[PDB]
Amino acid sequence: IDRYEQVSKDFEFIKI
Amino acid sequence: EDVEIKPRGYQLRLVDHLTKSNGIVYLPTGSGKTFVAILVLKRFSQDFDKPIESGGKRALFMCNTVELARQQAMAVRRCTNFKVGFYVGEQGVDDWTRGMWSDEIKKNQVLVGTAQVFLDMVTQTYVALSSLSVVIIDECHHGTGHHPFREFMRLFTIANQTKLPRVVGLTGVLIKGNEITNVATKLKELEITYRGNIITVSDTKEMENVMLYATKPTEVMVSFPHQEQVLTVTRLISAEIEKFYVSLDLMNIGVQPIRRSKSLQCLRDPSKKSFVKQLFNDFLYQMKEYGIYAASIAIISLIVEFDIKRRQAETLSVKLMHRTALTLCEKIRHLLVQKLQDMTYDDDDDNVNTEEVIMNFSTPKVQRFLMSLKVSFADKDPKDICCLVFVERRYTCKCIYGLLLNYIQSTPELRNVLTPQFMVGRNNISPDFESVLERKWQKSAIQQFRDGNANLMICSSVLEEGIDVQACNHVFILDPVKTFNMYVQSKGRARTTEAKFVLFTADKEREKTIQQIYQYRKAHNDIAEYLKDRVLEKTEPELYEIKGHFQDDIDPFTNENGAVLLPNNALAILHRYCQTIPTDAFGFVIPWFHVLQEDERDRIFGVSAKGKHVISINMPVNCMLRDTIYSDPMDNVKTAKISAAFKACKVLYSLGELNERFVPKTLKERVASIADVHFEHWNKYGDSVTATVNKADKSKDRTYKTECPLEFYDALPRVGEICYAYEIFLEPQFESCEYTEHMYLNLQTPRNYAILLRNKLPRLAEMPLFSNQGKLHVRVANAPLEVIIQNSEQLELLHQFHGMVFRDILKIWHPFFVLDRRSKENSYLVVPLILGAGEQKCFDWELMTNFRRLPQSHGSNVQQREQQPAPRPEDFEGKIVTQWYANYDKPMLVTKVHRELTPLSYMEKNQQDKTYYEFTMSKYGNRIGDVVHKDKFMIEVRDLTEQLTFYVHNRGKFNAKSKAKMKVILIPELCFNFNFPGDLWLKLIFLPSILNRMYFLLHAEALRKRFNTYLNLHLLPFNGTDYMPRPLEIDYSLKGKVKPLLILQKTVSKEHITPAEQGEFLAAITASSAADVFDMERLEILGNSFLKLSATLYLASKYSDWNEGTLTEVKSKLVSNRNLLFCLIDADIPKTLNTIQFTPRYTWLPPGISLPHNVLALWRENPEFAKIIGPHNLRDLALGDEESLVKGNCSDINYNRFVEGCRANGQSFYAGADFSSEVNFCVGLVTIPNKVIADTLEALLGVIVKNYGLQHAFKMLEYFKICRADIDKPLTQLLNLELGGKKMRANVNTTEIDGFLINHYYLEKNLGYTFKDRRYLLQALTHPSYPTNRITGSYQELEFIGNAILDFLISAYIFENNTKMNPGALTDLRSALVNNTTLACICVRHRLHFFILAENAKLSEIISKFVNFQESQGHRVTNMSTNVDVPKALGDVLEALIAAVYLDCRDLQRTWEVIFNLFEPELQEFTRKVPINHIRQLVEHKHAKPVFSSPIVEGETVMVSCQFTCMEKTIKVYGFGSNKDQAKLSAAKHALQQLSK
RNA sequence: GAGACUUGGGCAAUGUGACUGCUGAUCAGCAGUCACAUUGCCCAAGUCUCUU
RNA sequence: GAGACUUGGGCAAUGUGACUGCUGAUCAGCAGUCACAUUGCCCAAGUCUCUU
Ligand SMILES: Nc1ncnc2c1ncn2[C@@H]1O[C@H](COP(=O)(O)OP(=O)(O)O)[C@@H](O)[C@H]1O
Ligand SMILES: [Mg+2]
Ligand SMILES: [Mg+2]
Ligand SMILES: [Mg+2]
Repeated sequence: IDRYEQVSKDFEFIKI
Repeated sequence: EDVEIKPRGYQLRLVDHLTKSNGIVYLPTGSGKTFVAILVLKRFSQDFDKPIESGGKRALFMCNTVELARQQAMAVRRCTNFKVGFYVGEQGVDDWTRGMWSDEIKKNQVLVGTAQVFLDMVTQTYVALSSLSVVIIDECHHGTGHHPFREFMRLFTIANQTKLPRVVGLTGVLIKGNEITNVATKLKELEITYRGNIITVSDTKEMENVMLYATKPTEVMVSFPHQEQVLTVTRLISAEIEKFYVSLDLMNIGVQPIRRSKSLQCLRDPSKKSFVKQLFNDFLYQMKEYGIYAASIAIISLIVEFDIKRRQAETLSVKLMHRTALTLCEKIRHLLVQKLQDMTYDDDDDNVNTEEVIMNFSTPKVQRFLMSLKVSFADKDPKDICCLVFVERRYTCKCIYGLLLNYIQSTPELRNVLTPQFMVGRNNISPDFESVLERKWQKSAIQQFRDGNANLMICSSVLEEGIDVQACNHVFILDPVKTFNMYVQSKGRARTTEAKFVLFTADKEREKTIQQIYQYRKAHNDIAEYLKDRVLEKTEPELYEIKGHFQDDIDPFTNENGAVLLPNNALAILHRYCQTIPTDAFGFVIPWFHVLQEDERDRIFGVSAKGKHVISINMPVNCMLRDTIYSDPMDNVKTAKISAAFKACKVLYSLGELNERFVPKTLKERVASIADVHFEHWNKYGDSVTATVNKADKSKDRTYKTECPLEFYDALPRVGEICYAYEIFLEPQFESCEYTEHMYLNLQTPRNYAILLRNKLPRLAEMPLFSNQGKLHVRVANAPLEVIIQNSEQLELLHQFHGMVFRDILKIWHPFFVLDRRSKENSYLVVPLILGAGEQKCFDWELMTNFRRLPQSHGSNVQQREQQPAPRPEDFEGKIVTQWYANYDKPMLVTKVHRELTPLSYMEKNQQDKTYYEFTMSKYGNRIGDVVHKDKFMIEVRDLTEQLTFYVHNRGKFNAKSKAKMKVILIPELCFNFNFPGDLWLKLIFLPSILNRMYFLLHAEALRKRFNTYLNLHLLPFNGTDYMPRPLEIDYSLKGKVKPLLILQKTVSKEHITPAEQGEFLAAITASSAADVFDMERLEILGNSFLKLSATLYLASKYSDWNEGTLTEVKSKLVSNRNLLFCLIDADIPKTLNTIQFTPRYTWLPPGISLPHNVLALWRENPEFAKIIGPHNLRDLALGDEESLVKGNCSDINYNRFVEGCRANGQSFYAGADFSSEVNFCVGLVTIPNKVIADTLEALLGVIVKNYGLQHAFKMLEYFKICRADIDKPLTQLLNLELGGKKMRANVNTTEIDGFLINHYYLEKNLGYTFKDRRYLLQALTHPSYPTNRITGSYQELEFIGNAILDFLISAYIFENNTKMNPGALTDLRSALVNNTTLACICVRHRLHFFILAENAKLSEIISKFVNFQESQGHRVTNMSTNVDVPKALGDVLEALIAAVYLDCRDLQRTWEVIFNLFEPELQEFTRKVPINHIRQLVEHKHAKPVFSSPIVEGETVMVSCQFTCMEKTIKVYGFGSNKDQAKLSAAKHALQQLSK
């Protein structure tokens, strides 16, 4: 693997 | 604190229910349960101040951790009126006694401390359990299993089951663990533990207003991908890491103790090998989990911690492995940064580049963490941010912190707002990254967070429980939640309103995470269901519950006084007791545990214990019992182990080894190992090792008697013996001038006075005698003239002549004296000798047959003078005359005869144009009618001196006596004439000064013979010897290669032993008070220096298994003046010392004359009249001439007089008056102080060492029973006295030396002494702080002996090379030359600071700044700018290194050569002005007196201010420094510079 | 050659002050090495009852 | 897999004890020596008595 896989900036602080 | 302490809506009924019975409260954190505990204390505050023995009580506050102990201590101090005891281990509690505990209980009405401290307090029964009114239990959810809470609670059953203390349980979370299913099965465990019901607030809804202080935060969660993708470099480094793991498994470190698994399964690697494996495992775990950029800081952490471990390593084997590990971690860092730099080619915006590389190389989870933080804060105000972040591991915390600083710095939006921090549990990791361990930050991170300095807090599980923190506004749980209690308390750390709880979870593990969280929610909702559904009933009668709960384990043991041993506590006490044994080189101080094999169980206990494990306990090789003890059959290995430990404890106590406290016993004394063999002779004098005197000058001045010399006892001649006559020669030294005509001519005359002896006399050297005209040299005849008393009447006439000589010609007499012929103490005769047949001189019987009664001067009338025949001119030449008309009876010496002069004489300077006849008629014509014989004869006369003690050197000056003196002429018939010749009179004046040197010269000869006989010197120069005359002690104030030392040159050779001159011994005899031209004080210093060196070397050789502290504290008493006094008293020397000033007129008893014998008897044999008779009574014994010159005793009237003298003293104000001061010389007593006697002891030592060398001196020191001989071999030379061991020598072979000696030849290039054994050098350069001290030692033992070596060498050199310097400057010069600062300058000049091995914070730079100061100042010896601290180590390094040089060859000449090569400039610079201490110099000023203020602790430095009246101005100056003794010198340094005006 | 006498100078024996070279005890602060004890946790393996 | 239980590696937290190291302050002991206030001894300069 040359480099990590970037993650999406947006998400949600979903209630648990 | 405040009056707003009114209770909440629940605590009143809470404490009301607590009063009825034991209770446990379950309320969430931040609800003031500590306050309701204080309220309980208030309710139970009835009987506190009363003592326990009178029925009083107290309380006990149980704790969990020392930090929480301090927190609760502050909480109870702020709002209570009682006294609280803060009890924590590792201080006090393990050293306190029952008295201290009881006294603290008397004052302290309540106590706080950790669990085990109270366990030891109660089980050992310092105080009875019933003495506590209530017991307060914090974190009661821990009260299960083998935790100390349960162990303490166990004591209640075995104790008195009446009037028990109350127990209260407090916990934010009731259950610890994951067995949350059927929580009713868990609650009742803690319920029966304290046998009290659980209670919770019923009105939760109404008190949720107060619960708003602990508001439930919102619960959100962040889901991140967990894709299994890893980079290439990780696989590159993993193979090398496992290669290093193998290589470490192949390391060759020294032996290590037994280490294996918990259940005693297969062996485990030693700690020093497995610690690095554990560290690398955790590093790899972090690298895999959090990302490459995380490892980029983790690797720096590994570097900085491996450097610490390398610095702290003792054995050299560990250092190589740690250096290899450090190089490996350096490679890892290099490759990580290589990856970083291979990336980041996209952009040149360094801030944006750093932020983007952090975003990229971060794992998706940490990326989500970063941007969740970014969106949560978004550049809000710093005060709005206050939160806790919880991760799992400590190195995780450190690495997360290290990456967060860089992330924050890479973002301007968070740069000014975020201030992260981290702290962890007990495994205290260094809170720094880029520096070695040198930090001292007293304020812990919790205090920093409480101050508001930090806003974001990273922490491990350390902060989950107990510690009280501000109600933080956020909670981010980076690592997965795994336990119920931790989740409950972490959600309780967002105590404030509007708080946010953020949990980071994996995408592929999100479903199980939400399932687990839901299960935790159900459990937390169901915890209160047991109490809500509980049937309303008490918790009391079920004692069987408690009995079954605690009887499951192993039963305890108890004995008298209530001391109870906890079986679960047996391992700790066994390990502590077995750790007190004297270990071998690698002896093991722990019991060895070995589980028996399968079929050995029946071998010991039978087939009944097939499944029940049995283990043996093996005692150490030095235990009280060398056997082994086996465990009872138990169902598991751990219970078997604890049972074996308990049985071992029981047997050890039943054998009496362990005391009632069960603590291991101690040691009493060590110094008394030698205090019995060295100081045993004090007891017969009333003294002991532990006895000292400090009052009334007791044991400081002691009354002693004197004995006549061995050659004067029984010396009185008798009839029919060969008597020996020694004539006296008086050689004039002064030139023959007009003033010195008579004292020269009449002193060179053949006529002399001699001494008749029945004994022999040695050859006595010439001594000087100072009279008014000058100095006289006196020598005694070597060969006596043999004469025989051929008639009793001849002896009687000689003795009468002696008596009348002393009675009249010198007037040295007293009324109560009696002519002595019976007593033999200093009894002899003096007799003139004249030419009778040839050159040999016989008795001048003409004198003795005439001068039985001296011619009594009387007045002559004109009728008598008319009948008186005309005197011839020869009748007065050389005769003695005196004037009878005058009232003066003083004798007058005839100087010049007048054959050519008439009474009508010529002119004179005063009576110009006057004759002597006219002058005498005018002056004394009242008592002369007329001169009937008025023709052809007058006399020219000169008077003679009256002084007798002709000892003072300068009395004979003539500079101002050179002036004109009158010429005196008398008329003969008016002056009475004596037939005695003034020729003999002039010599007979000097007699008492001759006798009081003959006395002590004979004493000195006796001592010289004794000290030449004991040391078996009977060689050629000691029987046919000729004694050099008396020397003058001028310093008595009465007006490149090396030169080898003369003090030691007479140790390896015998030709250089100079014969011990009798003058040296006589100097050693005479004290200062006698005031002669010679004294003992100069030899004093050398003698004391040799005594110090010998004592230190002897002790350091006999006791090579002792520390220098004990050596010093024993050689103190060995060399103390109290020891020397008693030693020399045992030597019975004091009978031969010269102290008194020789007052002849009053105290010097005549030899052949003494007071009456009956007086001696009844005044010396009677204790009741010992010192009651005073001199006033004695002087009244004016006995008759026949009663004092023939009869020899007192008459009846005189008898009554001197027997009532004491009674009259007892009936007058003379009662109680001292009659011993110079009025007890009749019995020969003398009062001498201790300082004199001790000084003569080492003065004899100095004489012996000077004339006979070091070896003979040390051999003689054996004679004084100070240096006790060894039984195996009596004693050896001062050199070759084999000393050394495990503290004077390095305990490593030659291979390990170079690893501690990086450079040796460079030290050699200056020192000049090629060491043949570098172990001494290494031990000399090893500082105590250096890690090897625990196994090899420190340079302390070497500095102790090098101190004495340098001291004595310098003292001897300054003694021998400077012959006319008093000790006032000798000690000053040596102290200046042995001062620590100049030693430091010597060290830095020769550059020994390079090789010195030490590891300490301040020592690291003190040496560098001092050497920089010296180099800037050009190596200027201070004997100074900005009060720079002197590195006192360097001087101690030289002190130890000189000894190291000495021991390598055991020769002192080589050491002196090296020392001279070292000190050559210093011994040429100091001799000029001998610089003194600057404080001393300031106090030396006449009126500019100093006064120094108190020490000031205003900061890390200290200072003192001084005042001096310079130019009569009340000036004030101040100085700063590290210590008071440093500023004081610098304060004086500024002040003395101020005197430069 | 002595005495009386004054001023000053110098030396030795008691009470205070202070320096040098060894040290010890106590208190406080900081720091290191090592052993052992308790709670809870996941991971891997194994035994038995037990569901399949 | 559940339950009972064991073993091994690992994690977090808590605590006891031993050992020595560094620093600052306080107290006291040992040896050498010096400066300021008390008696005795010897001198410098000068006065008087006594002795020609
Ligand atoms: N009745 C009260 N009177 C005074 N102060 C209170 C009262 N109740 C709570 N407090 C304060 O609220 C804070 C609660 O924190 P803490 O005592 O740690 O809670 P808990 O004791 O429940 O763990 C304490 O600092 C306490 O001073
Ligand atoms: Mg709290
Ligand atoms: Mg002395
Ligand atoms: Mg020293």
